Order: sequence, then structure tokens, then C-alpha cells
Amino acid sequence: LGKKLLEAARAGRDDEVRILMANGADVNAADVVGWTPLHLAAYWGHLEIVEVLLKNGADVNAYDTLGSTPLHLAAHFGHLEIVEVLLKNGADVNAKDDNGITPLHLAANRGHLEIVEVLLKYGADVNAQDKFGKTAFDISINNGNEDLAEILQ
Amino acid sequence: KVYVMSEAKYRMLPDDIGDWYVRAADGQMVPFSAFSSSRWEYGSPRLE
Amino acid sequence: STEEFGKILLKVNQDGSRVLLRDVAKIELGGENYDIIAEFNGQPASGL
Repeated sequence: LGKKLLEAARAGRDDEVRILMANGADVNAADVVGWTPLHLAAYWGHLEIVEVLLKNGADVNAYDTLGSTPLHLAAHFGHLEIVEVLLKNGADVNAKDDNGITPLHLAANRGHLEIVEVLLKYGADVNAQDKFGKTAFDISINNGNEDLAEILQ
Repeated sequence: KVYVMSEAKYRMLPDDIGDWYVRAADGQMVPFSAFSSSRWEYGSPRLE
Repeated sequence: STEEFGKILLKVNQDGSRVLLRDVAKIELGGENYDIIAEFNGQPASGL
């Protein structure tokens, strides 16, 4: 039953996600790798389902077997609307995976300038380091994205 | 043929990556965890 | 992309400063050869 929700949240079947959670299917149902419906919704870029899942009380700081949150995925894959909705629903902006990588690190690395500003707005630690001691600035300088490096001083 | 490969039990879990050590020039053994980061993503198992 | 080739790390200096490929080279998309150039009525062109 919770399996159907994982598959439906991934597929973007907005209609089926509501029908399944009307039968009280586990909204924090994890797959083999530890991905919730909110992970699959954040990754594949389903805004309507992300909201519907969070309004039905989905763990916003749910983490996979490597410590990646839906915010990690949303930020990394240039999903501006989903990042905002997640952060509005109290998603740890300074969340770290098993590598020490943050939603800012990922957004910064792919050069999603709009998302970086939204993350900083909610108090994203700019000096936050990964396991290799790299900031979002270190990334921008190495990438040579001077537009992004300006925002992080 | 002669095939070298990990015994099944040492290549089943993502956490087994860190159990694998490589020898540096200075002679010290370095775990994969020291110089590598990992994350889950989606890709095709059959590209047409 | 040229962006990814540019940030290839050649070496790190003793003072911890990085030497990237873009610090010793220009990185652009360009012909395998610049040997064959065609014009159609004096206008820049390719063909088969």
C-alpha cells in the first residue's frame, strides 16, 4: 500500500497520491535506498504532490541511507518552487548527508542562482564545509561561476 | 579465463565501499571514504 | 562542457593554491581539423 504511494509520488500521478493517503498509506514509507514519497516528488520535480505530502504530515527532514533529504534533491536539480515549499514547512536548510554536503553545496555546484538566494534567506551557513573542507564559495571559484561567487562574497 | 572480484559479502552494501583500501605512494593504506563522496540518483538500465 | 575541462586540476602548489587546465590553456569547442573551409557564393558554408 505504501509501495503504491512511492510509485505514484515518483510517476507524478497527482490524483492517485490523494486517493492512497485517504486509505492512510505510510507517507514516510521508505524504498530500498531509503527514499520517501517526498524524496521521489522532490527529485522528479512534482510540486503539487510535494505540497499534498507535507499537508498530510510527511517527515520534511526524512533522510536516505546516505543522509540526503528531499531539500538536497530539490536544491541540486533546480526545483525553485519545491525548495521554497520545503523550507516553508521547516526543512533543515543546513542539513548534511554522510559526506557533509548541504543543499547550498549542491545548488551552488549546479549554479542554480535563484535557489542559492532562497537557501541563504533561510540562514544557510555559507562557511559550512563538506568532508573535503569545501564551502559553496570554494565551489563557485573552482566552477568559475563569478555571478554565484558575488552572492557568497 | 581468470577473474578477480570481491567476495559477494564485501560488495552488497553501500557501507562496504569504505572497507576497500588503496595504497598511496608514501606506502600508507587509504580507505575509499577518505577521497570519495557518494549519493543516490536515477539512471537508465537499458539505453535504446 | 569547456567549463568542466577548464576546472581539471593539473596540480596543487606547496602553498595550497590550485593549478587548473584553464590557467595554462584556452578551452573552446573547435574543429578536429581547421583544414577544410567552404563558401557558397562567398558566404560562410559547410556541406556533404
